Amino acid sequence: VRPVWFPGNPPPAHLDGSLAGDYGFDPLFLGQEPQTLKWYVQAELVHGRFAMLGAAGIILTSIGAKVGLGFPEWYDAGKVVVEKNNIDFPTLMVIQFYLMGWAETKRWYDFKNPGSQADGSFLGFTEEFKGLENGYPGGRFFDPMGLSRGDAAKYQEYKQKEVKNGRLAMIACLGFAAQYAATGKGPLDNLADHLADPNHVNFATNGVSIPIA
Amino acid sequence: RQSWLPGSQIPAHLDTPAAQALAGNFGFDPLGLGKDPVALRWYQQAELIHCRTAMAGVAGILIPGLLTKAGALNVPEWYDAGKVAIENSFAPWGSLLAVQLFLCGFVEAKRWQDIRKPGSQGEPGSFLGFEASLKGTSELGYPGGPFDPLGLSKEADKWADWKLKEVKNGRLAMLAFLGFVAQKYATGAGPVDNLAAHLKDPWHVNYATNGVSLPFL
Amino acid sequence: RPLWLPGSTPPAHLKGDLPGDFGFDPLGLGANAESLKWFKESELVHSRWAMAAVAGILVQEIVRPDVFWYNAGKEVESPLGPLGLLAVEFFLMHWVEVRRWQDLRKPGSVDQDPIFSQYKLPPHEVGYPGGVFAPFIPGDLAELKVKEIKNGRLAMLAFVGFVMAAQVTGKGPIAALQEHLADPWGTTIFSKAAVVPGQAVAPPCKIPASVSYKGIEIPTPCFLQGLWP
Amino acid sequence: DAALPSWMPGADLPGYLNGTLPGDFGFDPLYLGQDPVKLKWYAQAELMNARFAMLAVAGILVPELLSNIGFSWPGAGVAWYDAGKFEYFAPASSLFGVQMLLFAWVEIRRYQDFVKPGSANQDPIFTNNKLPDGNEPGYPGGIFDPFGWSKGDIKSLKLKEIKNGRLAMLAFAGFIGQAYTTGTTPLKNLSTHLADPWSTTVWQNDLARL
Repeated sequence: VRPVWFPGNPPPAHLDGSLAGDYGFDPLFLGQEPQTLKWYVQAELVHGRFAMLGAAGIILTSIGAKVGLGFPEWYDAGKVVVEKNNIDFPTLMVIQFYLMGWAETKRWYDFKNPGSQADGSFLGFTEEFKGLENGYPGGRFFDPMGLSRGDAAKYQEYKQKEVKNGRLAMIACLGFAAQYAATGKGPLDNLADHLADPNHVNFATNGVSIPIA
Repeated sequence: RQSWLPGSQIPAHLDTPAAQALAGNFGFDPLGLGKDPVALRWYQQAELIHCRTAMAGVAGILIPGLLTKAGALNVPEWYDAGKVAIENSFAPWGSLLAVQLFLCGFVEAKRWQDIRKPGSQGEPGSFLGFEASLKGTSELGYPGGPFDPLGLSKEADKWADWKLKEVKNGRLAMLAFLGFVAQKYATGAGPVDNLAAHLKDPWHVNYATNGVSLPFL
Repeated sequence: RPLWLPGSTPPAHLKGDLPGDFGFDPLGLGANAESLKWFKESELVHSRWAMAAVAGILVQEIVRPDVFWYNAGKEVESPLGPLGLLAVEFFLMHWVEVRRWQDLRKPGSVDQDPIFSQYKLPPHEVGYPGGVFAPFIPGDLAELKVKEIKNGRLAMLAFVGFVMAAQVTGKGPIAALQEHLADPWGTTIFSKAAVVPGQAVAPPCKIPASVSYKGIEIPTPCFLQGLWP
Repeated sequence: DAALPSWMPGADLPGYLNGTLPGDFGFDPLYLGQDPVKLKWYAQAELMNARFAMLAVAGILVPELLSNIGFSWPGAGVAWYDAGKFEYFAPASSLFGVQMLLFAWVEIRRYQDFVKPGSANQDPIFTNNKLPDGNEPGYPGGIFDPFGWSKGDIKSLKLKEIKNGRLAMLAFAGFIGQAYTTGTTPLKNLSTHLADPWSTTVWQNDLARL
């Protein structure tokens, strides 16, 4: 009925199309168990959201780098910020780990006991941490626009858009890493080199991707 | 139910009515050291003694150290006060420690006997008439008589809250002394000096910059 | 019924009740009742603020053609210090915004005058105070409300255009209008820049990166200059 | 949750403040007065701190105001914070001991009357001298009110007392803050701000020293 990752192949039993972006792609059966699939769903959503933020930041910084704005590349921004501003790298790492630890720990214990964070033990906030579904934490803090509490069809469509954009951003980040390790320049520099000559500037002519070329 | 981890499975032994009667019950026992009720009672006594001892020690370290920063006092550092106090003293540290061990052993033995049998210290004809006052209240570790001269434990409405201010504060004091030791082996200065140095530049003076608390960085 | 797209089906959450309802909500940000109630006040405040700002910029340039509006906060000297002016503005704006916010969350609760117990605002809606705030109302209430929301939307887009034209050309609204009327085929944004797969040219930002205001070097950058076409 | 004046019109104030206490405006975002016994103690603490701060602000402002005019006396040019290192007829330690004993006596009497109202309304030396039977903690009356001013509108007078006390407490905190930042007497800061209020502000003064 619904389209799958491999046309003609029947979708697995653990993938019935209830989740967003369900194409029945699981040849290794890594998510056959329900709890394991739940954990992997939250992991994929977090991965896609982080990948989306990273892809947007990398694209914007490379845009500012191509134009005469002085923006450093994404593979040198850390050194530029730490050396330009008197910022201690271990101190920043510890602060980031503290904030991420608090947020991810609350999220983890909410995954173990759904709705437990809504008891009011954190400054009295209750409905802001009640949670809607697995990997979809609705509330006035995470969703102040209230898009998750109205027009169910639009919400499901946005869920499909979010999972697809997340997978695309993950592939984009992997492409950024491979492009930097193979060509040595930024993603927009590679795009300009390819647009200048697409027949001779690609992965088949970089001299690194195909060793027999 | 207040908990040390919202959503974590609270242990069954910490959910009993007797365990919840203790002050500062937050369901924190990942190692299960309080499963045995006798062990839980003994550890509750140990926690109370540690809380009071840590509070007195941290107070004796922090207040004279804060007065030394100002012109109120000239008390040396806590890690150097022993040598300075024993220099111009009337007895060596060995004789003083011997008298200390004797005097502390007597009262700790009496406290141990009362822990083994509550109210047993009130044996008639055993402490020159003072044995009657040596019997504590119904709760172990909360005696009356010579202790608590102001009698602030007679009002029950605040009693349950009073104990909450004794354990929690004590727990904080227990960590405070720990910091006092760690900082001593990390910066080489006193606690008040470490606090001032951190307040001078918090973004570059902490445990992630001394090179001792983070050797991989 | 007027709509933003003739012959189009308006969204289910828009039934043409609120003023200026033209069935335009592709993202569905107004589907929730509470969100729509808050956004209505936000849109009204934005409308009035933008109308006042556009009128101020126009009168400022017409009366004073030598003072740039973008530089209005820089080349204006007053005996009242900038810190004192900021403190006065912060306190007065904080007071009025607190009263408005309290009326939003709790209607009919701050309509009373604290100094004098005899003055009190009459019952009204949220976002439309009335009473002392509306001494003269010439015309129909609903008609004037629709006119207000339409003029506010136009003023909001006008202020955005003012900012962008002042950042791209460095001229005021009247100056930009005259320059555009002089050479319309070569002074539009399409004539100033174009993007192709082999080249990406954008007009330069006429606003300096830093402004020395009493030796502080206030940064004044062009809004998303890297994304400029 | 009533018609009494509030610190935020329309806000949902806590229900334990029913207006019985003087100066009740339902201001407790931290809910420190939830416990009835704690609130009963905090009322007396607020009243004592209020009257003490009132005496403090009066004793800080009156001598500096009198020194700026033709009135003269021994300690006039000395600041409020510099009065400790002044040459008196006795050392500060002796005065400290005397006031500690006197304050201990009166504070123990007040505490005894606080834990049990009317239990300390009798003069220990002269049995005939006494306070009226109707009394509440924090409001002694009797010889403490020789002019009978409390016989009138006691509610409005109590409201005036608590409001003036809160204002004086804030003023004393401001005195401490101004002394620690500006390092000058309060009336001097007042005159400095009165000469040109646009450039003499806390933001400007703190930004100049940054």
